Amino acid sequence: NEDNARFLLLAALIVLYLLGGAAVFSALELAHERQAKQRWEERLANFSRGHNLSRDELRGFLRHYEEATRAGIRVDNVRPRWDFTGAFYFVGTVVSTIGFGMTTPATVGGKIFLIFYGLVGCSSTILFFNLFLERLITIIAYIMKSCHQRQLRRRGADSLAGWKPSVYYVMLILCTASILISCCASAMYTPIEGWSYFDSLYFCFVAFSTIGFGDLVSSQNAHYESQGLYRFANFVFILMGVCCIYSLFNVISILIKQSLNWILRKMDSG
Amino acid sequence: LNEDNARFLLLAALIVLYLLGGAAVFSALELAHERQAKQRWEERLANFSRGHNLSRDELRGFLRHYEEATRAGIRVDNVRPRWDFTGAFYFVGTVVSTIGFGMTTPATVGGKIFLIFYGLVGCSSTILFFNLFLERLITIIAYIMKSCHQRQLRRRGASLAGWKPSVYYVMLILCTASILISCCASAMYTPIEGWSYFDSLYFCFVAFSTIGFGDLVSSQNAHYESQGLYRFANFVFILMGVCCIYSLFNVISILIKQSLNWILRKMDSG
Ligand SMILES: *[C@@H]1O[C@H](CO)[C@@H](O)[C@H](O)[C@H]1NC(C)=O
Ligand SMILES: *[C@@H]1O[C@H](CO)[C@@H](O)[C@H](O)[C@H]1NC(C)=O
Ligand SMILES: *[C@@H]1O[C@H](CO)[C@@H](O)[C@H](O)[C@H]1NC(C)=O
Ligand SMILES: *[C@@H]1O[C@H](CO)[C@@H](O)[C@H](O)[C@H]1NC(C)=O
Ligand SMILES: [K+]
Ligand SMILES: [K+]
Ligand SMILES: [K+]
Ligand SMILES: [K+]
Ligand SMILES: [K+]
Repeated sequence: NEDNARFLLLAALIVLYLLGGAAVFSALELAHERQAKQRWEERLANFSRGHNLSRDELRGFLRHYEEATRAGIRVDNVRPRWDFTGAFYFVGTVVSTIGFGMTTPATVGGKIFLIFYGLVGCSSTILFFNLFLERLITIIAYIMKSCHQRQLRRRGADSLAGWKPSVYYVMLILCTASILISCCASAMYTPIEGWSYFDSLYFCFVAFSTIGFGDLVSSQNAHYESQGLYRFANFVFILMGVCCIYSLFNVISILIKQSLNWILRKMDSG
Repeated sequence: LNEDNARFLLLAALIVLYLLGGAAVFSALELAHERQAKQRWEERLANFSRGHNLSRDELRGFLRHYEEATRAGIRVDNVRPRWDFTGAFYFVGTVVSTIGFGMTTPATVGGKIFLIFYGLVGCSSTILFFNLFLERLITIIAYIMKSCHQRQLRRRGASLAGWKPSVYYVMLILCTASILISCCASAMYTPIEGWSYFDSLYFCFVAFSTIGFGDLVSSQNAHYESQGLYRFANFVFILMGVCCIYSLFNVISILIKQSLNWILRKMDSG
C-alpha cells in the first residue's frame, strides 16, 4: 500500500501544481492577452474602415488564410514543407515527440502513417534517450574512476563500473550540459533567426523538453546562409539538447520519487 | 566495442535510417496535397486582391497583424478566451505532460521564465507519474492473474506478486486499452467538435503520444453545452490516454531493446 500511497500523493501534488501554475500564468499574462486582442481588434477596425471592407468578407478571407497557414504557407518566406529536407525536420519533431505543428499532415493516408510511425519511432527514441542516459552514467563513472586511478598513480609516482555517480551529481552534470547546449544553440540562433537571446533560450527549453509549442521554430524561413551546414547544426543541437533535457527530466523524476518516499516515511511515523 | 556502446550506435543508425525513410514517404504522401493547398491559397489571395482592389503589400501587412493576433490566441471562429484560469489550466496540462499544442503560448518575458522554471519540475513530475502509472498497471495486471488463479483453484478444489506478466502481455493490454480510450475519446469529440471520427482518432494519437501538433485541439472553441462536464471529461480522457500511450512507448522501447540485443547476439555469433 506504500506504492499506491505514493501514486496518490504524486497525483495530488501534480494537481495542486497544475492549479498553482494555472493561477500564476493567468495572473502573469491575462493583461498581455487582453492587450493583444484589443490591438488586433483595433487593427481589424482600421483595415475595414480604410479600405471599405465588410466584416463578413474579412472573416472569410481570414478563414482562407487560416486554412492556408494550416497547409504550411506563411507571410514571410517560409521554406516549402514536405520536401525531403522539410519532411526530415517534421519526422524529427514527430519521432522525438516535439511536434511543433509547423508541418502537419492533411491527407488521410498521411495521418494513418503518422499514427503507425509515431507508435514505432517515438518508442524507439524513448529507448534512445534511456540508452543515452545510461551511456552518460557509464561515461561519468569511467571519468571518475580514471581520475581516481590517475590520482593513485600520481601519489605513488568484467562488468567493472564499481564507482557510480550519485543522482545529485548526475543532475548537476546534466543541468550544466543542458545550459551549455542551450547557450550555444541560442548563440547560433540569435544572429541567424533574429530572435532575442531570451527568446532563443525559451525556444531551446521548449524544443529540448519535447514540449514544442511551435510559436518559435528554428529553421523554417528560407534563404539561409550556409543552409546545408545550418540545418545539420540545428538538427545536432536539437538532438543533444532533447537528449540532455529528457535525461535531466528522468534524473529529477528519480529525485522527486525519493522525495515522495521521504514524505511518505515522515507521515508513516506520525 | 562495448555491448552497450554497440547497442547505442546500432539504435542511433536505425533511428537515422528510420527518419530518412519516414521523411521520404511523408514527402511522397503530402507534397502533392501541400502544393494543391498552396495553389488554392494563391488563387484565393489573387481573387481577394483583384476583387476588393487591395495592394499585395497592404494585404501582407494585414496578414502579419493577423499572425501576431493568432500568436496571442485570436482565431477566426469564436475560440475561448486565452490565459483565463480554465484556459491556463489546459495550457499548464499541455506543458507538464509535454504535449504542448501551442493554442496558448507565453509572450511576456516573465511568463516564459516561469514556463522554464515551472516546466522543469512539472515535466519531471509528470514523467515520474507516467512511470508510476506503468508500474501500478503491472501490479494491477499481476493481481488480476493471481486472483484468476485463486478463483480457478478454488473452483477446481470445490507483497507477493513476484510473478509479473510478460512484456508481450503488457504490450497487448496497453495497446488494447489505448485503442479503447482513443475510441471513447473520439466518440466524445466527434459530435461536440464536429471533427471526423478519423480526425478525432488522429488527434487522440497526437495528444496521447505527447506529440501535440496543435492543428486539432479539443476544448478551444467557446460556448459548449455543459462546459464544466465536457472540460473535465476531456481532461480525464487526455490524462488516461497520455498515460496509456506513454506507458505503451516504454513497453515498446523495452521490446526494441530486446530486439537490438537479439540483433547484436546475431552479429556476435557470426
Ligand atoms: C487604429 O486606429 C486609429 C486609426 O487611424 C489609429 O489612431 C490607431 O493608432 C490605429 N492602430 C493601429 C495599431 O494601427
Ligand atoms: C463600400 O462598398 C460597398 C459595396 O460596393 C458600397 O456599396 C459602398 O458605397 C462603399 N462605401 C464607400 C465607397 O464609402
Ligand atoms: C478564384 O480564382 C480562380 C482563378 O482564376 C477562379 O477560377 C475562381 O473563379 C475564383 N473564385 C472566385 C470566387 O472568384
Ligand atoms: C483602386 O482603384 C482606384 C480607381 O480610382 C485606383 O486609382 C487605385 O490605384 C486602386 N488601388 C488602390 C490600392 O487604391
Ligand atoms: K513530448
Ligand atoms: K516525452
Ligand atoms: K510535444
Ligand atoms: K507540440
Ligand atoms: K504544437
